Amino acid sequence: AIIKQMSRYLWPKDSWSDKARVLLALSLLVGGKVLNVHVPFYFREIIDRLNIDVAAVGGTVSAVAGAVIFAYGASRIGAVVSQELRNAVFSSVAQKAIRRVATQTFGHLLNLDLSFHLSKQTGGLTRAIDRGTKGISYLLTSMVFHIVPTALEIGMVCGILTYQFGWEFAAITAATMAAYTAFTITTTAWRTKFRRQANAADNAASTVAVDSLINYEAVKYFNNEAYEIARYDKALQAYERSSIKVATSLAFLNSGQNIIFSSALTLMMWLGARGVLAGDLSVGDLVLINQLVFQLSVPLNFLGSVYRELRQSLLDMETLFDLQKVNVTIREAPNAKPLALPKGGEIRFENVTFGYYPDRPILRNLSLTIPAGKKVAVVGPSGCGKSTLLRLLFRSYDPQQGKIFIDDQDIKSVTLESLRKSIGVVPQDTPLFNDTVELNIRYGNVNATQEQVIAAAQKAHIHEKIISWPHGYQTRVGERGLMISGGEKQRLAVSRLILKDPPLLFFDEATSALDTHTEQALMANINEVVKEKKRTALFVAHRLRTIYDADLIIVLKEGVVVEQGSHRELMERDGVYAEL
Amino acid sequence: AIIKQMSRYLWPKDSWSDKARVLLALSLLVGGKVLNVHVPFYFREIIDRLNIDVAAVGGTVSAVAGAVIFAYGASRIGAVVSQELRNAVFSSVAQKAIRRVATQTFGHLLNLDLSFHLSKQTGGLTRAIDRGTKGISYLLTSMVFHIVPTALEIGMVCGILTYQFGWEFAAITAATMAAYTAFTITTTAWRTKFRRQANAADNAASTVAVDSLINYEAVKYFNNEAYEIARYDKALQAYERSSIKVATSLAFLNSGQNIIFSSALTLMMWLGARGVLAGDLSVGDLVLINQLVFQLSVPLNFLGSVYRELRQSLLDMETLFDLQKVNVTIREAPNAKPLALPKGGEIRFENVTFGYYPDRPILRNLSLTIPAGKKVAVVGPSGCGKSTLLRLLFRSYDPQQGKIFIDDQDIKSVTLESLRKSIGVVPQDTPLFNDTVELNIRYGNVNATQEQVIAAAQKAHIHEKIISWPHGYQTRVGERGLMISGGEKQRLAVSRLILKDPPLLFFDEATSALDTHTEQALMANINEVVKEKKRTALFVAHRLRTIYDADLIIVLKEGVVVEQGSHRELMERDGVYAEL
Repeated sequence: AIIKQMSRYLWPKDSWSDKARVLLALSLLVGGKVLNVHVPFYFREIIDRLNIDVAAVGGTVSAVAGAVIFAYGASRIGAVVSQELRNAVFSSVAQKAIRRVATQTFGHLLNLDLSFHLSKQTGGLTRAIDRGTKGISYLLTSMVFHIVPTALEIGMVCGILTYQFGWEFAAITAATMAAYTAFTITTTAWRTKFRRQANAADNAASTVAVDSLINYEAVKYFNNEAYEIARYDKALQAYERSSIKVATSLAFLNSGQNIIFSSALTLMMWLGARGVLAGDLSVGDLVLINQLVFQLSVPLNFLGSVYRELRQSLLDMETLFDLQKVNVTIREAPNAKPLALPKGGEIRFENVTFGYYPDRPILRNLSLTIPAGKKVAVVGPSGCGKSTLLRLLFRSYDPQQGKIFIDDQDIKSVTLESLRKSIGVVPQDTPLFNDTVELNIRYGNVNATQEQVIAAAQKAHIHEKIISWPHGYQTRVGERGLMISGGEKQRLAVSRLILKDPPLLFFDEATSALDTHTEQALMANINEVVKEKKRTALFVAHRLRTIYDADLIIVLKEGVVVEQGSHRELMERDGVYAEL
Repeated sequence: AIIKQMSRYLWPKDSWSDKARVLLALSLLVGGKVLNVHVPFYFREIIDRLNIDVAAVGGTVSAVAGAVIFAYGASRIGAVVSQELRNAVFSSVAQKAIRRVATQTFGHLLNLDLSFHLSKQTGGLTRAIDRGTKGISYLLTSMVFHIVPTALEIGMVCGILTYQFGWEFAAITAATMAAYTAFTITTTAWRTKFRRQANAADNAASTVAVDSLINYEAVKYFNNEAYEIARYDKALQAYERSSIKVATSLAFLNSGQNIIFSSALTLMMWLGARGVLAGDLSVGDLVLINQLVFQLSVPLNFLGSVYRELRQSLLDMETLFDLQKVNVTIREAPNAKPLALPKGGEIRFENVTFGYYPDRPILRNLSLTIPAGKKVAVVGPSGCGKSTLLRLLFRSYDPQQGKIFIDDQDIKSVTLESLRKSIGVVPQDTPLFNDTVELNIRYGNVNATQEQVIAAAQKAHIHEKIISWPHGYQTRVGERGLMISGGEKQRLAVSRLILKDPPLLFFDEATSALDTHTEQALMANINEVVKEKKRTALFVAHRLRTIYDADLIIVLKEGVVVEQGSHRELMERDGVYAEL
């Protein structure tokens, strides 16, 4: 369709060295097929040069026919070396084009907003990348390795047999190619029934075996071992009756292909023999005809798998380039200015309503104000949407109506990357990369040096903990690494937040693990990293007891701002710490 | 080794029709190779019959060379049809021999005692069966499909070229075959490094992709999308530098193979050309030499996979026939008599000590007596070994010292199948086959009819429950079926016990699900199936409250029989129902 020219006319043609390698691959393709059709010409030159009066004019080899013997051998060697060099060169080209496609699509996927990554089963995007790149691999691979060389050689053989022997040799060669391809495609589409039935019956017999070996006690308690042997034997009989059809249909495929092609070679033998006894041809031309058509029979092993797998690969290519056409719903404003970093960072909310699936809102005409340079908390019941303040103010979601101000300009008018540089985040469930502790601390600022990571782990009080690990700060940590508690994960996220050093800071349920003393220590250490450096910290916790010492408290009751105050005057609401 | 003659000389030679099919396969093998070497003989007969004075003695085709043209075509067709018919016939033979091997080994595995099935990771025996049968399949398949036809054709080609042209053509053909096989084996063993490295680098790049798409929020919070694109690009570059080595080494393999074989064909061309100008040969004999050696080049695609995979298949065959040499530790006594079924069934224990891993015993010099025709329970703390009374009295384990009597003869002297027919079992965790409810009830006596299953489900009061299921008593039940509570599983086991109808009955923790009313109903229904039919029932429960109404109670305190009695006089021990 249009997908083939979407791939082939953009990625294999981008620079000079890649275009030079594509031209090298095409020149090796045509040179290989030229040498391949020169092999039978030199073999008939051997035959017709040695078909002389031996006792009269035949002197010696390397004066009668040595040049064409060496040319037959060299053309044979060069015709396969050019195929293999063409395959190596175009595998290089296809792998580079696939790398550029996958890199661009992955960069686009990371550039899409959060709602796409929540509306997709994770790990399925990687499956789409992998199947799409294998689809591009298979379509370029079986178009340059198999289909184009075969069609070029069919064209050259029909042209040669037309030019030297007549149109009917090309007619029989083209009809042979058509009938061989039609037979192979049709009966290979027929054989997949038998292959899938044999796989299903094999799995059925193996499941009878494992279902009778799981239940071994129940087999022995009721004396049904002979019955289960009979069940296994019946399942294996039904397996072998399908493997019979697999091997029988493979026999039919192979013998039908060679019956077609041997009928071709015998008919062309008869027509060449008619030509030789008419004086037109010679006995070398018989072997020219036979070897040209037979050399067409050699590379046609691809034709079994091709017709299903280019369809599958075009589907996978369609999914990959459909991923590349997803647009982002959050638009950076044109001529957006990075601004208000040197200003005293205040965050102002005006009449914003937000909701996932906007028929039900989560925030209901909310308006708050974070004063500049101060530490402010917002609290509420577990489920009131205070976790949906990050995503609206980090601008991974957009407010449906309303405006957000950071030092008196809109966050929909600042450059998005500057806004995300200004905000610092300690999330709820801190995710750990399957990599070292050193990378999971250096992720706050990847250009920072080693002793900066040392000082940042020192500031969060985890240096003794990572020296206490066996490999030191090189420890394999994460899902497939050394498993740790959630408190150390939170403190790792804190150390990342020192390494970013942003102006504005969020701590959205930063203290939400199990043990209360751990979150008291966490609140303590984030309190010394908040103070004395003008970090306009914002806090979210469902436990107002843990954020009791804040400079300013705002409450959120069902999407509205209700009251503001201090510890004791706002401790009066429910959810008290009396049951703790 | 000895494994090859252990397989090939027993299972392919068992009956007349199988031996007739093996002889048919061997005759098709030799006939196919005879026709294959007659193809170039007829082609040189075409060449030498048309190499006449055309204007003088050449009359017409089908009087000069028509017979050998048709014989060339027919020999070509027959030489591939005989290969395909040989492959179909021997695939039939190999599948039947594999079915007999797997059936015998599965019957042996069910005939092994319980300790083997506990000392084996379940589902690994099925893996041993499957890998061993695929090993037998691959060794017979690549010995009759590939290796024996190739070695036979090499022998026939070297014999023909010796008989007609001289010993040096056979020397060059054998050296060609040796060098081609050595090169293909060596460089295919070399290429697996590159294939495995490319697979590892592909998996590394895909895991970088999924590890950066799992953590998408953390990527966006710290502005490291360009860093993760760079990480993905580095991983894909390290993948393509290994796929370069895969395709380059494949190019080296294919071009080296054809350089070897084209050097052979050119050298034999030179020697035949030397022969033609000496008067010995003719110009058809050139094509005889060329086509014989080239037809040796055709079927050698097997040689890549063969050397590793026969080693793997011999290992799998070794595991399968090692499974078949496991002996049973419980020996049926010679001249054992089935006896004491018509006697009033009493079970007598005398001074038996048992222990799993016999350095620690579980039963400590125990001796009890079950009176004939009565309902007797044994109880103790959870872990005292009352669950190890079944396995000692069903004789799935043997007592280390002591003797067991069923109506005054040893259970080590009765025929084992008669003993297991006499005992009836309701186990602790009743296992359900992944099949119908009707099979899971008919498993008590597989020869019983439908309305017997109806009456047995009626006797256990589950008929309303199975009619209440959607498919009726044909319901798919088990692990992959309609999941049910453990009480219905226990009541299913009860219905199996009606369908067996044994003389002696066990109910080892038959009532051990969650809900107490369910086990009270279970105890009630098994009490009506115990009474009024002289079933010498034995009971095990950790809850003595649920077996409080027994005719006789024996207690077990740490492997000894301590006291016997009734409900209130033995209710005095701990674990009372006061906390229930």
